[PDB]
Amino acid sequence: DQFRVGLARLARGVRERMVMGSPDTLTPAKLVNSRPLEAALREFFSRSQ
Amino acid sequence: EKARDVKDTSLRVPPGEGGIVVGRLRLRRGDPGVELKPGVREVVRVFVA
Amino acid sequence: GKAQFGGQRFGEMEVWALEAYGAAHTLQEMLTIKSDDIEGRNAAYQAIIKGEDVPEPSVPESFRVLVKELQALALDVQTLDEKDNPVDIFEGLASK
Amino acid sequence: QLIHKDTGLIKEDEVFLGHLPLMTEDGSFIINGADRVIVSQIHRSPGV
Amino acid sequence: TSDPVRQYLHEIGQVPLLTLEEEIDLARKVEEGMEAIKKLSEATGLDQELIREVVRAKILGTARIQKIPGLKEKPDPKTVEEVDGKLKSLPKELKRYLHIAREGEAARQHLIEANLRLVVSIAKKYTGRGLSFLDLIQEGNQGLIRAVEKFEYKRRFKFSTYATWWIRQAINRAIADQARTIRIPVHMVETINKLSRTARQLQQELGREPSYEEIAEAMGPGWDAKRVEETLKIAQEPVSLETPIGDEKDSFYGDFIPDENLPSPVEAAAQSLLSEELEKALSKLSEREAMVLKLRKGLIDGREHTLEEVGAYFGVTRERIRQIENKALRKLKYHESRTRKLRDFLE
Amino acid sequence: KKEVRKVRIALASPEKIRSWSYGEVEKPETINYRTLKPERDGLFDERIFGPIKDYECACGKYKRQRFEGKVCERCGVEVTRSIVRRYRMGHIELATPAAHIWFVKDVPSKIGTLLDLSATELEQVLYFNKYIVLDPKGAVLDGVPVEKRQLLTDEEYRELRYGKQETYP
Amino acid sequence: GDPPKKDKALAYLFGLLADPKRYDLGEAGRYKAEEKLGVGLSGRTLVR
Amino acid sequence: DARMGAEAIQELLKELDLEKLERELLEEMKHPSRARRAKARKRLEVVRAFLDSGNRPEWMILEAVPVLPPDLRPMVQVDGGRFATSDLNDLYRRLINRNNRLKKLLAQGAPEIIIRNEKRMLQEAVDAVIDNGRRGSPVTNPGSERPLRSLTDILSGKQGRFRQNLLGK
Amino acid sequence: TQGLPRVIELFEARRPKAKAVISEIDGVVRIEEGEDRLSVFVESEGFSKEYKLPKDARLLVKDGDYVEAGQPLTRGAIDPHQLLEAKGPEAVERYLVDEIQKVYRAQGVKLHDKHIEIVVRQMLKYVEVTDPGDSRLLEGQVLEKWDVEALNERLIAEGKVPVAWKPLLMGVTKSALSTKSWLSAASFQNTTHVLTEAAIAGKKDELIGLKENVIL
DNA sequence: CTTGACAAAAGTGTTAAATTGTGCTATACTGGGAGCTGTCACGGATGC
DNA sequence: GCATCCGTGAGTCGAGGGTAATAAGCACAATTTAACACTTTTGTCAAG
RNA sequence: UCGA
Ligand SMILES: [Zn+2]
Repeated sequence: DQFRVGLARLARGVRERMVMGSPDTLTPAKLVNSRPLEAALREFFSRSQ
Repeated sequence: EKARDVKDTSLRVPPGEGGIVVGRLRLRRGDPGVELKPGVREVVRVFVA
Repeated sequence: GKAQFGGQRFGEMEVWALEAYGAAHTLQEMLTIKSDDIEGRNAAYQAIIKGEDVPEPSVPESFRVLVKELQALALDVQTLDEKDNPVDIFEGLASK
Repeated sequence: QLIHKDTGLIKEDEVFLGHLPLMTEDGSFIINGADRVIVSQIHRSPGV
Repeated sequence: TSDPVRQYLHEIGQVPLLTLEEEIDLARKVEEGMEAIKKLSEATGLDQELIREVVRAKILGTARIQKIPGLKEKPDPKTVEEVDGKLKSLPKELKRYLHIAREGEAARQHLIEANLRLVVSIAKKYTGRGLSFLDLIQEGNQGLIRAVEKFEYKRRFKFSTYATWWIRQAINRAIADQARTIRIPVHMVETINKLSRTARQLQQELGREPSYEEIAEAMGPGWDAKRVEETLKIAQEPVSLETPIGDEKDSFYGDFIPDENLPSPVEAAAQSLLSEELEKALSKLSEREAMVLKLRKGLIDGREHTLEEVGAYFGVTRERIRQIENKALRKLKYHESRTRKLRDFLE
Repeated sequence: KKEVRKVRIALASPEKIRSWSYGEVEKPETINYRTLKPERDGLFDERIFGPIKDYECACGKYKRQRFEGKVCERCGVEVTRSIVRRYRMGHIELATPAAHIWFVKDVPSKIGTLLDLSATELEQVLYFNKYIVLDPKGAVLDGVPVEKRQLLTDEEYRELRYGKQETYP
Repeated sequence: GDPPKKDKALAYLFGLLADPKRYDLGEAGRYKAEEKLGVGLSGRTLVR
Repeated sequence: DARMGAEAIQELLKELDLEKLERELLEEMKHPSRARRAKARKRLEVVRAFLDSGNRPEWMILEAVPVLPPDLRPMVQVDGGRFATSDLNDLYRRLINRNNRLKKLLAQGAPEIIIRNEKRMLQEAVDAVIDNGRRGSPVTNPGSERPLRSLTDILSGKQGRFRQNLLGK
Repeated sequence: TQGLPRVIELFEARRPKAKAVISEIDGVVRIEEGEDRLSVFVESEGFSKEYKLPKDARLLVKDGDYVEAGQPLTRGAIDPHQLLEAKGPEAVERYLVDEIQKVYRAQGVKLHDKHIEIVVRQMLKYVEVTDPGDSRLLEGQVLEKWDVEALNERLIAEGKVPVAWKPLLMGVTKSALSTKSWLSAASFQNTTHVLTEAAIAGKKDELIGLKENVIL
């Protein structure tokens, strides 16, 4: 339940990442980020009731 | 008596509790396997039983 | 709490109880001398250390804080005496 | 995998996401060094 | 429920966009107005911005512009009206450049308003900063104004470019000047950005977060563990005292913070006792030396007195005062070891 | 020095707030990230609210209780007990005068009850949505002459003041 | 909160139902509501 | 003159004659209509409040905004090298920010639209400092749900300065 | 048993769910219904009126019974304000006290009436102004019993026409929030609301109550 | 208590090295966005 | 007048455990601050 | 989230 919303925040982390830089060659390595997921998981286990 | 620059911040066992020591955990920054929070040199954790 | 090594809180209903007994200086002390009063707890401590009777407090502190807080809302709150004349509770501090 | 629709540029490179806390044998996670636990929840099931 | 954002959205929605024609016409009318001001500066022998603002005073409202700049900026009847009267003395060729000027001035406003629909769309990808929607968009429009005044249509470039470059800046500056509660100057923000950037990169690669060794290694020359750790320490922002606690919604943060900047009730009687017992133990010294001691340590005027000064009013030489306070000091040292009253206060 | 038996609460005029204020805080800063000292015009500024250390002036030219209350010539702080930073208030002068939200959103809205405007319309006005008439000066809309306290809209205002036009393609 | 465009009701109201992301009806919900309504359902959405 | 915003309300309020409205509402109360007498009463009550208090209604639209002393809204570092601060500081900060930017683009002669919008933002910021969440979605620190506690937020409430730091201690 | 919620329903002077109609004047009771709706007329010599009642609700009165003001026609609880405007303040106090003590004694808790009585007096301590006469008061204005009492007292000596008024009963909340001291209501609740009107009127606390002194 | 000779502490002026503030980038970019439910009683302003 | 919407509450002290996260960047003027060369006092010593 |  948290994994999906975090992965959605990352899903839009991909969007604005696609519309800039160099549309020709960008490996998925540059298209993927830690934060919108890892923070979403870190927010859960620590602060969830 | 000159009061030197450095003074005593030492952690003393809080009142209402005390006893022997079964263990001591020493973690100083720059040591292997341990990453200490930025701007902080040492952390010491005593087990009082 | 025990952690901060502080004293107990006097509840609103404890206050009510003290009012019910009609103990004036007990409740007065609870609200001033031993709680938030600036020179209250100090002069008291000195009085006990010197073997005297603790004098009567003046300013609650947090009441004054309440006053200035109100002033932040542009509420003009003045303490009159018996004649409707202003009395400084801030003891010549912010007078300007 | 990164797949270009029109360009037909197919570039597949495995990436990294992050760290996901695992569970012990007794079913207790360890967060910040002090092991914690997740209680079950209850709400009326979906549907009509 | 009266959304502040829909207000602005529909407010900019009232004024339509501008095609090539309208845009070029606008810019040309503007530059024409400004150069008109340039000639009008030679007319009455005045400055550019002077007459330029005097025009505004007659256009974007009359009394209101000079009424609330704040308590003092420029006088309305004095340094303004006389500029109106002084430029009224001029013939056709001159007096017409005035109308040209004000016309260009209006054209500037129309230009800014027409392209506002861009600036709004610029600050939407810029959300999540230390500032909200309108707060960001406005500080972007501030960049739109400068994007206007510096724009040249003669280069045949669509204004949507030159404007966007100034908005993209104005916002990224607006964050540097607001952001965290504590003020962080630009360069610091920059270096921080570079650091986090590197972090994001080598963490994407290595499959885990770096160390101050490797992250400063990838940062180039002069970058060591201690520095990246330092700037990382400065990076964090203060924590609100209204921070909740655990399961309890009632428990706050700041109620856990003690006041050590005010004397504790014990410390009052402490300093009192010291200042008293010291005065008692002081009376066993010669009328001179006892005074000299408290004159030296500042128990009198609250300030240290050099041997020269202590000897100046006593007529004695500095050396004398020195020997005096030494001797007196040890003569105190005799009684103190006996009474053991002041042997306390050892911290 | 006097018994206080009475406490009055009233409205504070802008002049009164000016009187309370030791200065206008302009710079929206707290403290420099290095010095950790109150910024020039910052919300913590010593030059107005008073010194952090008792009797110790900001710059450090005046220190002890000897000279007291006299403002220094460098930083401009006053030499006095550090307690003043508790009781000393500032002010912020607004370019466009704003309203205290209490009287606006109070259940029996005081402005709305006085000026006789519903909270619904007063909301539109105070928050910059719809205009309100001040001395129409012979102005008339839709055959019915417009009067003070009446609300207008975006188009209607510039239509009365700047005129009604029609643009055709 | 915005002018009633025809594509604006197409890209908005579609999400509240047909979008499997912003609308996800639990497997238990889909299944139970499927058997309790005496009918059947394809995805986890309200409409296709 | 259609002028809109809190400034206008300040104008009308400043022009008010309380005595005239007093007598007019007195004669308005004498009306036999069961409705009219009531509303006339309730309005005359506020009018009389202002008359008896001796306070001017135009003060409700505020120019100079009072600022709470540093020790009342403290910022201090705890053990471990952290920093802690009050939300009121951030509120004030955003307020004065919007205010200064306002003055800047105002005296600059920027287009009326942006100016007006900025005025609105100033109003809602002032409100955020006075009573936060009283209108619209409450202002929260970026990333966090928790609303910023303002003056009114501190005064009123279960944990408010009265029920917490006054009526018990 | 109605229990604590009843006690609160009383102390707050709230409208009963079971609320029973009472005769506004002293008439004779005349029961009239064709079978649609139950109607009960109560008619004095020159006056008259009827009460619309559901057929289901059981009444306490018989056709041809001479009754008085405030006397209940139907079974169940009675709206405090209704009998305040029907019989008078005395009967009100009596009813309130007797009902609170009813619940308490029913639960097996013994207490002296004085306690309840003080609160009860605190409830109706406010009055509504009607035809202020020679006084600065306005129609519909609300003020304490003692205040208007003294106003009339002095008005008589001045020869001026006194102030006619009506007793006004209210719950402990609406009572306490209406108190002379602004610090009291500010401490209580509705703070944001209280301080507004307080500051507007510029009201000035004499520190008469003990709680507003507890603040001080 | 004094007189002269001196090390160290503390001063004062100019400068090297950082830190901080400001400006501009011209292909063309022209209206955001996230939603969240299983209260409850009451009192007043507002709308039919 | 009669349905609806907004606003305000709702128990008392404790016990703990506490803190996450930034994708613009570069060139240069403006100060500020650390560096440093040398001056004037200040403190200390020896002998009177 | 437990103690009374
Ligand atoms: Zn100074």
